[PDB]
Amino acid sequence: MKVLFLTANEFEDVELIYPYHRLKEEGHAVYIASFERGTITGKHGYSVKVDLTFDKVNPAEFDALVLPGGRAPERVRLNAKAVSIARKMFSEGKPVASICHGPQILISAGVLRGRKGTSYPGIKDDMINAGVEWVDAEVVVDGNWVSSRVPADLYAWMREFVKLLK
Amino acid sequence: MKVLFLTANEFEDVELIYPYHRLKEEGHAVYIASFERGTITGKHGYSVKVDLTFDKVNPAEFDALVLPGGRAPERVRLNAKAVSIARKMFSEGKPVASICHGPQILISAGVLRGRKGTSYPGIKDDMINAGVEWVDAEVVVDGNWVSSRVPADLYAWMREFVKLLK
Amino acid sequence: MKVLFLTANEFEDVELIYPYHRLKEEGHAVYIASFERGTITGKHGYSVKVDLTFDKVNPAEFDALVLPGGRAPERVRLNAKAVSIARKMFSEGKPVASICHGPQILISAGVLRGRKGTSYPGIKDDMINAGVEWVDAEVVVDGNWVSSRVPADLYAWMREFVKLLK
Amino acid sequence: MKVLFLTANEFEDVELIYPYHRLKEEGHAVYIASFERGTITGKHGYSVKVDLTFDKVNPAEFDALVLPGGRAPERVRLNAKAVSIARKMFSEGKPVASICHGPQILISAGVLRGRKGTSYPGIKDDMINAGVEWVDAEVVVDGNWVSSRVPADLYAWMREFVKLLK
Amino acid sequence: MKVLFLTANEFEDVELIYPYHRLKEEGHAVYIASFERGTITGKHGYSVKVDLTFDKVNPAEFDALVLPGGRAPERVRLNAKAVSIARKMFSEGKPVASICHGPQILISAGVLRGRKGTSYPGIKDDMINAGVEWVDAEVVVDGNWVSSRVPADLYAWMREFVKLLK
Amino acid sequence: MKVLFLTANEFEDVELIYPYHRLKEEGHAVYIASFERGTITGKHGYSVKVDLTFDKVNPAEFDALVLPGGRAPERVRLNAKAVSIARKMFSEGKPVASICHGPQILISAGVLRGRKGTSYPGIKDDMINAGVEWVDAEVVVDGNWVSSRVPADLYAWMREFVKLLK
Repeated sequence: MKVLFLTANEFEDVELIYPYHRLKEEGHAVYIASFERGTITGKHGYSVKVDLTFDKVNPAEFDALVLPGGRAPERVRLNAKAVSIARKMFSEGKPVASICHGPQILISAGVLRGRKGTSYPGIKDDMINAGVEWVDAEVVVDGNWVSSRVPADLYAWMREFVKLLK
Repeated sequence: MKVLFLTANEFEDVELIYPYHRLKEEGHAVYIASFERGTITGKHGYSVKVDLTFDKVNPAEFDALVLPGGRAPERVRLNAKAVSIARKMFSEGKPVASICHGPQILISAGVLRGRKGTSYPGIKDDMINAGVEWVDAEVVVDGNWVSSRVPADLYAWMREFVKLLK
Repeated sequence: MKVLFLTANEFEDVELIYPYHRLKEEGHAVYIASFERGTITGKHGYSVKVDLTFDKVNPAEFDALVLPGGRAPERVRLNAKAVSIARKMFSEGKPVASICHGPQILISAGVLRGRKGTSYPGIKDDMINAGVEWVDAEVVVDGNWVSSRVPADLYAWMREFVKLLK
Repeated sequence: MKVLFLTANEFEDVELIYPYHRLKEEGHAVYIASFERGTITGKHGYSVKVDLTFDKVNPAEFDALVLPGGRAPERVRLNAKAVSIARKMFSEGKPVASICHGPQILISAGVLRGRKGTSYPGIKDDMINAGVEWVDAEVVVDGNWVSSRVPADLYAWMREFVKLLK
Repeated sequence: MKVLFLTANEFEDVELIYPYHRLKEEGHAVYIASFERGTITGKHGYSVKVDLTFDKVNPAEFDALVLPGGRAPERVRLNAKAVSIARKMFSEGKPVASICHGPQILISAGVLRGRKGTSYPGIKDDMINAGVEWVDAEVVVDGNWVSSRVPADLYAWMREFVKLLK
Repeated sequence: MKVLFLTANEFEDVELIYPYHRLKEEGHAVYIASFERGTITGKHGYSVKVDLTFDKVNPAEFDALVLPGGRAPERVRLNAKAVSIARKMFSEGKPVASICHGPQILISAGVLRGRKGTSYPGIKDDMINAGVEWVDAEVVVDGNWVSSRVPADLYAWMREFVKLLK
């Protein structure tokens, strides 16, 4: 499968790097999309190369979506093209994985009312106001939506997600 | 007047320090409340002393409330006592000043339905979902609630808040 | 009024940002002058844009002068044009505000003989040797010269300087 | 299985965190051993809790061994007990994964003569002088010994190691 | 000889470490005095152990004095016991080496009027107001006083100083 | 004499700066060689200018060689030209000083079999496997080869090296 990541500077480093490698283990192709080509740098100083910009993404060409956390989702969610990608892929029923602040992008896409999931506890009230049935669990599977809360949850986050790509 | 600040580590430094001194200039008493007595440190490394904890605050004893930004509001808003302080003071009509991520504490208080205000743009969708009529202005006055967006609005933010304390 | 700031990289961040906004509140125009156009960054990482260089400043065009601290005054004071600006404005009776290491620029201007003021305590011996009657107070007003010591004096520093601009 | 990590301060953060979670996903128990109980911190600032000290480790009680990289291996390899843990588990045929600087501990254990593997290229000449047949590949499997070079190899590293624990 | 250093946190690292080792090469005993026992840390993060506090120094027991730069001299020069040590040793004619901001301590001792020397150029006007004949040179020898300006001067600074201890 | 340094980014700052100045004191010329012209930066933030790149170095034109430590030796030792510079000067009997990780370049040059010396203890087993008789001492002199372990050894390191250039 082709797996797309939406992110930017100040991503939470391990929430990007862990799924990136865990999905390559399975043989999937992984793509990093951001505002500009070049490199982006995490909160803790790991740098990754950007594969394409939001403007060049055709959502039809990707099979699954990963939304890491950090401070990056508060900037990505103000980009109409990035929010449009997540709206389309989530509403088409493609697998979507989010963790920590990552679902702020789905809040802004307007796709979450009635869905069941989790997030960083610091934004649970915002999830609830977007209509989420919010659950305090290390991983929640709701149809195509796999969500987790914090870096401690990584093992469970990707355990469930990889099942949906098989 | 006795002006109370609700904050914690990783406050945005100038959004705490600027209103602290601007209000001291007017002769008001300023108190920093947080989780624990001691010092708290800002995103940029400035330190300040905590006057009292959230448990020891009696909202009746204070006349106004200031909610600086940074990352601290996402922690504060998870503390039931801190949120109750903000609920009582805001709903009793006492003047409340908020900037950048500050109003996340008011979202969790449940007091923003049908009110008008602003915030850091990265959380404008969460403000709208809480019931806020969201405005892109350097300062917004809506009764007792004075709201601003970013550090560049500091001059206008306190210009309007100072008037409500006369 | 047109208020001029003389500064450079490694300014003490709140000693620039606090008077910048406090004076904007009053409706004054504030200009940052430095060695080169662009941005300058403070000790704690805040950045601000340079409005004009020292070479393009005509002291006749400005009404007041602010000299923040940090490590920048030790560089500024070596620039003959920056020192000449401070000499002319201070000796023409225009209001001048200085804090922490700020008055090092006035020492090099040669205009402090027999004047009364304060500074960061770590340079009080250099103030005395320049001819200053040195006072340990949160703010000192001596004609046109308003002087303070450390960031904890900000509220009193601008309280007194604002009066001279009315 | 019970999986043991030998490490210390200044480990390469993702070379510890990634196998940690990848092996919890399979249901294995994971134990971090270092010099002292408490927490250790990686080169990039992530912190993990130490489960037991080197002195308390009985190699017989553990089924597999992971040696992450960073600078920590140059300090671990000076601790005679830690080197004997590695020596015992490796020579008993138990699965051992090493990456980047990790195999420096195995050099010091004296168990690599005639074996085949890789490492951070910066220490390849030291691997060769310890008797290793050194290969430039993203992962090498030599019996019980799974070796990789750098953080970009993580996906392949644990892909092969996980097979040996089934 | 017994060589005494007066310093504190935020010394310029190489201006302390270079003379420390250069003087041990010759067989002299070197002692670090500061406010408190324990360790002090330079601007660039090197740490050194403090041998004794200002309170325990008997100036008669030391043969020569070294004053490194950094931000530390602005704190040391406010300590009456530290300034007293430098006053006594310099006025008794013992060898004294200073660099960069180091002579701020001698300014405060009141021993420099009529002497010839150099400093960091940023404080040359303060040297002049203390009565120094100020010279722009990599090293100046004036009787017992060897002075230099910046880290680039280290080689010449200690070349001349070691001659005075022979 | 003309003295050559082989190094790169992330050198141990004082292991380069101290021999640099100590050898200028004697009147020797000193040249920094690295991968690219411009500046390189040490682990602690000090910057030095690169005089020439490895490709332009003719070993015949230089009389002595210094190998500082840090992480830079693990990158320099992968550059075939830099290793051949070290190999040529060392085997021609020219004076060579190494400290901490520095001798990793000499391991890769193949010139240490049967020689006597020291290093950072963290790589002593690698020195032993390269054929060195490894000694725990602050300085070792083996013909043209002066070796030390750590920054605390600087005084002794250059004390012995300076003798070989007279």
